Amino acid sequence: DFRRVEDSWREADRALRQSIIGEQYHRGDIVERLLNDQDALLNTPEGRVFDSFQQQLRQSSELKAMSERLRVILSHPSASDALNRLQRHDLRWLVKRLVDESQTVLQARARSERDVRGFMKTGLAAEHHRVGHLLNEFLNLALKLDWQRQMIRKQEVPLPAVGVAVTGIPAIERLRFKEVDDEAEQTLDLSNHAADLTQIGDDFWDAFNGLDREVLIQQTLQLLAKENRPVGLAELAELLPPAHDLETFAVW
Amino acid sequence: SETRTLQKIREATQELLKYGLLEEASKPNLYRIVLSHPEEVTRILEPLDLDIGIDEIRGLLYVKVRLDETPAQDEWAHPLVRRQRLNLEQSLLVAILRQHFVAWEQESGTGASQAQIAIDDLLPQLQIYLGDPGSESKERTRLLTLLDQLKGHGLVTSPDAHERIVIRPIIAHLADPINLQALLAWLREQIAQQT
Amino acid sequence: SETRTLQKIREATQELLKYGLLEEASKPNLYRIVLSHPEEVTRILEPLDLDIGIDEIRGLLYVKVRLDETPAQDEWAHPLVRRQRLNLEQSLLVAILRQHFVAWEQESGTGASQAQIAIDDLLPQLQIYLGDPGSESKERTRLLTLLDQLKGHGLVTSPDAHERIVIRPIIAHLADPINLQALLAWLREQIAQQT
Amino acid sequence: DGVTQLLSHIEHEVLVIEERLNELNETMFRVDFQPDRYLRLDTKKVVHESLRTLEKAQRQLNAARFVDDNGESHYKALQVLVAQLRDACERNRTLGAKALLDPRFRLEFAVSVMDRQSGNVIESRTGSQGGSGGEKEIIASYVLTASLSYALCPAGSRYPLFGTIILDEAFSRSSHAVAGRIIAALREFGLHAVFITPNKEMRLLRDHTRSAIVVHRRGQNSNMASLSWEELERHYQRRGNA
Amino acid sequence: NAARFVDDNGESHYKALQVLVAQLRDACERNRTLGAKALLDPRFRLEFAVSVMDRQSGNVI
Amino acid sequence: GIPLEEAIQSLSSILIEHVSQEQYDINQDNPFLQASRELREWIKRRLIVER
Amino acid sequence: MNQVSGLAGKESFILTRIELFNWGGFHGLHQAAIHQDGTAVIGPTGSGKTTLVDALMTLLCANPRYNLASTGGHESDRDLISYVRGVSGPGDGGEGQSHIARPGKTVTGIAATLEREGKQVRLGALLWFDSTSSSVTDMKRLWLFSDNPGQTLEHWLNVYHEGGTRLLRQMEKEAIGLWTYPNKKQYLARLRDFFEVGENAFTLLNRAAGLKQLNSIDEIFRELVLDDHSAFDRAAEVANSFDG
Ligand SMILES: Nc1ncnc2c1ncn2[C@@H]1O[C@H](COP(=O)(O)OP(=O)(O)O)[C@@H](O)[C@H]1O
Repeated sequence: DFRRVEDSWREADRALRQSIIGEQYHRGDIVERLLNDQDALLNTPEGRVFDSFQQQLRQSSELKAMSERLRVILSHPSASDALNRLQRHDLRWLVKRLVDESQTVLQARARSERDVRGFMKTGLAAEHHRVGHLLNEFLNLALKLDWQRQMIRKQEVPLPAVGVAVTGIPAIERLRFKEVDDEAEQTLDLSNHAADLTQIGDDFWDAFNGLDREVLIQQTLQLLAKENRPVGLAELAELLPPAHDLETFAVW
Repeated sequence: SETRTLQKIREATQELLKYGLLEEASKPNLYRIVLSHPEEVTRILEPLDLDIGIDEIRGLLYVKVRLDETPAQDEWAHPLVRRQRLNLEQSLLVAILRQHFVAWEQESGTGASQAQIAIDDLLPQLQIYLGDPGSESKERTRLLTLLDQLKGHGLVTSPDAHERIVIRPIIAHLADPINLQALLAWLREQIAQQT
Repeated sequence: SETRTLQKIREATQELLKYGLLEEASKPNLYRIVLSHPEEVTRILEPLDLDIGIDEIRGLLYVKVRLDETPAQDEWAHPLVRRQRLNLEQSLLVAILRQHFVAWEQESGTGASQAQIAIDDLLPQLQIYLGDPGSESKERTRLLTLLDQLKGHGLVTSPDAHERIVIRPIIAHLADPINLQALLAWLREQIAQQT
Repeated sequence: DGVTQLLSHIEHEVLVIEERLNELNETMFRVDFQPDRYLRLDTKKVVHESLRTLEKAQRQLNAARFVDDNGESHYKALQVLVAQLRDACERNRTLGAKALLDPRFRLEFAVSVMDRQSGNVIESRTGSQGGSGGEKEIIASYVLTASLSYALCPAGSRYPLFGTIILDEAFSRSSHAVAGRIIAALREFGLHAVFITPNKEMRLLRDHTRSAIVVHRRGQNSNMASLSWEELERHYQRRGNA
Repeated sequence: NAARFVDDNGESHYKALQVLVAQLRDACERNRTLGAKALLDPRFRLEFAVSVMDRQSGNVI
Repeated sequence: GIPLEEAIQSLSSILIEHVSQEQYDINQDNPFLQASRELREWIKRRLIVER
Repeated sequence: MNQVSGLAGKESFILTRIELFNWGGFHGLHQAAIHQDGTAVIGPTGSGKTTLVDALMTLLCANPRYNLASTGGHESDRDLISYVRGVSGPGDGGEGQSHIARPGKTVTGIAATLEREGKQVRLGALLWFDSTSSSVTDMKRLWLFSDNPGQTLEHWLNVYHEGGTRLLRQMEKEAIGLWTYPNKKQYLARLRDFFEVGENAFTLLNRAAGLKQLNSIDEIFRELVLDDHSAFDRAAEVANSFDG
């Protein structure tokens, strides 16, 4: 129950702060506890049993008494048969860890007591009460607004401006300009050679201009409509000059 | 050969103006400089119509618009204040985050803790008001956009590797009880007017 | 009970900070007030390591980074001002615009007004060095976009109905104009090498 | 925790594929393969001998689980089943091995072209390879297009949100007359297409695209220009005069 | 749903649940009012309608 | 107290080793995120305490 | 004909740009625009065509199959390291150990722009080496997602050169509409959420570039769509466990 004791002090710190926050005459139940140098977190349930446990543990002689007897017992041949390595090791150093755990708890209690004492100072309990109350009022009231309308959601509210930052003054002298260097040369090259297709391979261009059969189709259809007569392939080539030779013919 | 403000002070003021806020947990040195000489800093910022809002409790100095008597209000109209006035959807998230920051602050230790909340935590809270868009991806995108707008206001940080955000202390001074009351009164008038 | 600076001076300084320059042709009221009280504005900007560059001939006020001794720190840094390095195309376009602006100044006397230029005049100049993008449509698109970027930096304006853009007076002050000349010489020398 | 889970997982996967094909048919039913034909899909099941040997082994395992012999018959029956698994695993590319351990190999595939109004199958390619190089390229290019459209469409929506698809030498075995139909089908699915074509087919695509990126190498430096077909022709004319 | 997220030791959640259960009891007491039946009867939350159509012409006739 | 990062890694490794199992719904797309999500489910479940 | 042309770009995101920097054989900065009514990448064989597709497939898939067009059926020859280093294995004649175009410290960036009714979504990726090492683990990555039009690949590279990776993290902090993911797994999940498609959709898109090596309907279906999901590896684990 070492852990259980710490939980109690945490709760006692919780309950103590609530009383300070939730009580309307803070001045009274603050000085009565601040001028004092007692525990201020006296959780008499588990937490005073720990105080008694501390007193017995701190007594010398007996604690060293066990530690010697333990190792005597762990040394017995049957002890290895009873326990195992983990259990044997844990039992052997038992008194050491009890003191460490007892130390661990004691610092925690001292810390929590110091923290709660610090909270009592700065007299912010009143503000927490007023702010906590106001927020619950605002949040419950905001349920009456219509949040599906952008007009409402973008409405301006009268909240003040806190944390105004003056930054980025123009200060015309602030501007600095590119200086000749390797990257500057590279940038010039990229700008010039972009959209510079002269060196582009020839074949790219040839594949660029090929028979566009969509235009050829309509021109042919118009040609047949005008003549409106059965036209052979040879005649069509004569009338319509193919710019790609067999490519046009395959379409026809 | 001429009157020059102390170099420590000039550096502190510039850092204050550059980031808008100075936090002890991040830049403790400049923080103390401004704190040590609040009069000097206030004099520097007076020409700019900006005033410093101190919070020794949280170790947080921030710059706010200074209105002499009644500069037609519209503090957001100040020439040097960038960004745009928070809208209803952002304000709803600010309250949602602020309600998270108040809860963390109640359980606050004695050192820096940097209140954090998982992004997946805010989804159920928002969906109640903005409705169900149809899919988790749609609502997750919606949440990320809102958090991104807020981060411009300095109220949060971009989600980290665990999908967790950090709520900055400036939220405690934005949605403070004074400003919350003003917003609640404005919202109530909006509800009555619509009806 | 305070010593609040003059409202007009505060307005001008905020105007100067937001835009970084003040032009008599544009904001005559704000420009005049700065001239009337140059000492106050320089005092206001001193804590920010900034200063106002007076230029009456062209009727232009600009903010210059008033740094410390900064011994030969050509890589100076200012928290408020972010340094930017333009692209090669943007550099050349600025260089072309810069030389033409000076030519207009010589041809009409110093302090000239509305040193304009025609879009069709810039295209042949860009085509000489940058090369042919591939068509008149592309050449116009490249030139227009570059002008868009420069206008964002405050050196030129958008084109009017007559396809003319006015070089802003700010071009006179460009920190290190020598490198602008050097690039053009390197550019011309390269083209002469090709031909 | 094994064998049975592995076998169930494979059978579950086949069920997913059958569902996916079933829900892919509805997407194709909205697009006409031919002017008024449209295309459908049939799955069918593989009858490979290895699968039948598996079903016998599974039946023996199930019957063995009811024997009261301290897990002796159950162990023996499991031993046969695992041996079958390793045998297939060792020969990880035999048709019998693939059908046993690959979800998309336990069922066949077949395309069927129907009539828009007359629901009777008009031409059922029940595998039935029996097709020219162009015909198969026509079926495959169309089937992929339908698959791509369905995949990019968010659930419950008939319009993909990521409308770009890239084809690299898509058409090489089909005539220019049938290639145009594929481009017609691709567009009607709502998919914006970016084609990578070899030097050939340049006018095949010239009727279905409005611009082209020209990739030319100049030694060890590749360059690209995005020029409209009209601007490309003007470059050719300058070449003809150069 | 909104109250379930408040950090007040289950106070707002309790109040909202109280409102809901009050609605439920109100409906239960008047177990034959149209509102109560719609609230607590599965086959009363939705209407019913018939439509005669054409065997070939799918439009409702 | 085990640092959160180490637990996320240790839990993630275990998740991958049983990706085949259907009962666990372990997704191979990003186990490390699944590992982290699982811990948070048991931190707000009060099994473990994060500090 | 033209009337249907306007549908694209209305209900969907269509690629409308590609930018590269020291990618494959595209030394320096190159930009390519894409038309909303289709576009063709044309040129002499082996100039840059398949490299361009690979640059785009990298931004989309987790393990892209590079050169599925020609190497389909067997393992791809090139990989991410080669594209960053710009090796020229095929192109030889005086090959000095593969002509590693960029052997030293180098940075490569690839950005793709997608638009729909004025909404821009720009994917990106920064891959750089700090030394001469060519092992996979020595390549530093920074995947970028952006919806702000002002976040262009040129800007990202400008940031990287000025202040390296440290400045990049700072830029994201103050930048609106920018997300940067040091690990590609998180970045891909962001893409799925935005486009509302699972990993299978993009993996199929990559396999669509290797459609050349096609055969009977069976091989198109069993090798092109409906990704592997085979259980040849789980069988080995089951067999090994049974051995115990
Ligand atoms: N990562 C690389 N590995 C090998 N060669 C490469 C690589 N990147 C570019 N190259 C070279 O650049 C050219 C790329 O040719 P490419 O256009 O992409 O193939 P394809 O003919 O299918 O269109 C080839 O000559 C190739 O040798």
